[PDB]
Amino acid sequence: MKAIPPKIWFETQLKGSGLDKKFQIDELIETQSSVRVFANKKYLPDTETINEALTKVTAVNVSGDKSGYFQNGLPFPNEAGYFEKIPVGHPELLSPIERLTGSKKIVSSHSLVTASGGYPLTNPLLPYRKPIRVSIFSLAGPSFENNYLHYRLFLLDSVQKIIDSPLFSHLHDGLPIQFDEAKKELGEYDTNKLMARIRLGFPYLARFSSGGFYPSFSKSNAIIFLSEAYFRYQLEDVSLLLASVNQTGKETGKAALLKATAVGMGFFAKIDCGYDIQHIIFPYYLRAYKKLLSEHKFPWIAKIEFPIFNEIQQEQFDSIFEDYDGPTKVYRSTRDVLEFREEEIEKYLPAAINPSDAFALTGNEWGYGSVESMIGNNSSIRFDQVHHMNPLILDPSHHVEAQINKDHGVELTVN
Ligand SMILES: Nc1ncnc2c1ncn2[C@@H]1O[C@H](COP(=O)(O)OP(=O)(O)OC[C@H]2O[C@H](O)[C@H](O)[C@@H]2O)[C@@H](O)[C@H]1O
Repeated sequence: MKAIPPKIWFETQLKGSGLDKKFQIDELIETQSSVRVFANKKYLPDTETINEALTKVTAVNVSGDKSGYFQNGLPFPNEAGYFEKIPVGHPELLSPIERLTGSKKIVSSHSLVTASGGYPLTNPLLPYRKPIRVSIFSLAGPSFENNYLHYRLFLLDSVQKIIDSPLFSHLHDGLPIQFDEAKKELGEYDTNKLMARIRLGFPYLARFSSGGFYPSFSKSNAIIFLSEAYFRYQLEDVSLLLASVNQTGKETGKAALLKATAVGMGFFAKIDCGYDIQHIIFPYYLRAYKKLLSEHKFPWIAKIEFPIFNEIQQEQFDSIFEDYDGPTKVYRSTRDVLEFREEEIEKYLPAAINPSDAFALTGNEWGYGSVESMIGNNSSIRFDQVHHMNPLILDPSHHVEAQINKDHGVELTVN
């Protein structure tokens, strides 16, 4: 098996997919032109930092680095821990920490969309009579699929007994940092105002200092979830997103109908790939929207529709927003992220979150294996948001620097 050149490899998948044949050149000039990269200053300070996060990635990646392909087309090795051991400054690939910081960007494009649906298998693929254009905002939520990404920010266990993470210090300011000190501040109790133990149903989630999770009854090896750190992280992600979408609404003179996909609540929510913690983290994702929308004016966001299909999240959403009277209209649906009506497309900017991967090319899998891959097959995003096809994504002209204040207001600087 011979490594083929990355750009040629990509163009091959495009012809095998039939995506090369779905759009005309005149439109793709427009969609590719509309690409923007909203980067958080604190983590992506330079044009060099940004372009590295956009490019030093695998082509296809699932199961938290267990399976996939590099950009040259070759499969992932069989040595486990390979990607855990990628160092900062590797010639071609992001380290774990660079994957955490590289997550603090949003890549948008006003992309053509030819169908809605296709994932999951129960959600039928529906062609649009005429292709519409949706402003697709790619954001990589926290991943918990392995133990060396956002696990090391938000969980305390006796294997990595304390966090140890500069450049993310602010997330823990006031919060405990060591496991057994964390045990003792909680003492007799399971939750406090900054952290909580995890229970999927009735028993607790614990990790052997071997490595390996098991259901023990909150004894010495019960893991503790750093709730407040996670919420502070979400406020950064959601701040950036609302600002990005607002600024795009303004620049097009239309208010957005934003499809607020449940970023992070699917594959990324399964510790290892078995233990679903979605029911624990989703409230903080919603409260991030609640707090920011209550505290800031977004004249260019008409509505935010939350696609929510799970009974728990539906009741969680109704709880968290019962109280909410911010100006921006908020509501939940069971409508596919990419499905809009004609009336909605005429009145508003159609906007959607692409729940993406900070360590694979935009679109990721080429089947209908995820929300992103589904978007990857129903739109021009693989043309608009992949440097192999659209080098404008590496142009500093197309970058937007974002500063997030202590009030979480965001100042956007073109160049
Ligand atoms: N048709 C749909 N429309 C809108 N929302 C949906 C739909 N289907 C599911 N959801 C909701 O969207 C939520 C998350 O869907 P996921 O695809 O797992 O996104 P992630 O952020 O957890 O994982 C990102 C990784 O997975 C990809 O491979 C990336 O390349 C990354 O590798 C689901 O739980 C549903 O509630």
